[PDB]
Amino acid sequence: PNHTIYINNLNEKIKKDELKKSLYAIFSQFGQILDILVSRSLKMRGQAFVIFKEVSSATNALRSMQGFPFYDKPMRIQYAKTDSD
Amino acid sequence: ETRPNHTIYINNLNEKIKKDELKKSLYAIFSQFGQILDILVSRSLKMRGQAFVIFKEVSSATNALRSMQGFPFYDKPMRIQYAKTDSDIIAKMKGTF
Amino acid sequence: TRPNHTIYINNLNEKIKKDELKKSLYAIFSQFGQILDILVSRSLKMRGQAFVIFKEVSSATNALRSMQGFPFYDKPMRIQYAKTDSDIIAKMKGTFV
Amino acid sequence: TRPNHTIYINNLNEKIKKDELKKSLYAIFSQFGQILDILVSRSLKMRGQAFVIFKEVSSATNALRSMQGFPFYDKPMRIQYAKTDSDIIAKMKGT
RNA sequence: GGACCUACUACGAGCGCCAUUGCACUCCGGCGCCACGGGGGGUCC
RNA sequence: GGACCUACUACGAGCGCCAUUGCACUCCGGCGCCACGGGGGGUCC
Ligand SMILES: [Cu+2]
Ligand SMILES: [Cu+2]
Repeated sequence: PNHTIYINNLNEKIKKDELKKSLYAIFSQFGQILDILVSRSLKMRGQAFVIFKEVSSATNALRSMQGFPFYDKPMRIQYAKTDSD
Repeated sequence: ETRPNHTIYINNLNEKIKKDELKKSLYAIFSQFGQILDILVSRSLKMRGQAFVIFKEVSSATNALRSMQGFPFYDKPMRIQYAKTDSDIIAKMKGTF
Repeated sequence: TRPNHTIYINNLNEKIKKDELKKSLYAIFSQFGQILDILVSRSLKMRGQAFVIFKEVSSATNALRSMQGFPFYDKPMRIQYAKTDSDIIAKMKGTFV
Repeated sequence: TRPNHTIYINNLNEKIKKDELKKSLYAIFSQFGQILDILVSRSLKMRGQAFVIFKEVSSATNALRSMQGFPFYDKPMRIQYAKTDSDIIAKMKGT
């Protein structure tokens, strides 16, 4: 149950800056977001981390937006293995 | 109200968002329902918060209205209707895109 | 008519039991907001009718927008705003339960 | 991943009774054609999930096509084609 | 088998809490409470 | 400083292909094509 949530199976064809703002459009409803980091690197291409201020927010986001088709690709959300700053 | 058009009219959108972000962010959510032709956005920030999403088939518009209704988009739940008939083009020609 | 918080649904599948129908309607209309009651007409002359009563008018409007003509039990339901004060007058006269 | 006769639904509202869910799904998916069975298990492994078995794949295709992401009991369902065939389907074909 | 009872028992049903996003078609996650129902026990017809 | 050009250079921005389902919080997978932009290089008013 980390604050940060780990999203993968994202549409890799989307630019990093566009993707960041597109994710904020959906996850802003759940609470205060601090940052959304997206690497378009080979190691972390279809992936993103969304950091919520409260754990209630991250839980509600994982609860609700699981399997949501994002750019026609359904997102796979997990709790992050490690805690964020 | 309206009849099943292939275009849907979205309003009650967050006016604080730039036009470029909104067009692209709407595509992120509504692309799942089918092929999108255009995404038109009210060009007046004073009275913005409106948008048109033009689908190829009416099936896409219908399914989109059912599912994404009341969806919190930028923490504001959007209000989706069927667009009036051939009205998506009227505002495009008249310059509100 | 005028935007009521209650919506009047008719053209319902008559073969369906009252208990199943109420619960199946709740399955679809819960997304639009909080539902107070779901009234179903147990009359033979005035059969195939139902009332879904919402807390907020915003909920009923989105429901009419989206679920209009929705094939429910293979029969497309036809939604209108309830005529003002009809639901209660129906709940009193027992025609709806 | 390929047009199966059954569709696999998950992200269902777990609080709903098995028979209510079975009947509520039939209320929605009967429009697409004749349904053979709707399998529902409220067990830890298979809860929040359902299988809808159609006679024709055309019905199943239209069902995934139309009702995808549809909020059912305020929870939007996520529809897939089933991986395997259903046992009732298998006998028709024999496998 | 009816009617009032009970220093007993959560078995059904019914509420909530936690956990689970899981591809099945040989039951079956874990708690807390419990209207009505069972099981035991007692007093009459 | 304007106008047309380059046996040159993919530095941006923009397209596609193959491969990858990967848990981060300094950084970088491989090709092919390139509108419009820069860098270098010329002929002119
Ligand atoms: Cu007893
Ligand atoms: Cu140059």
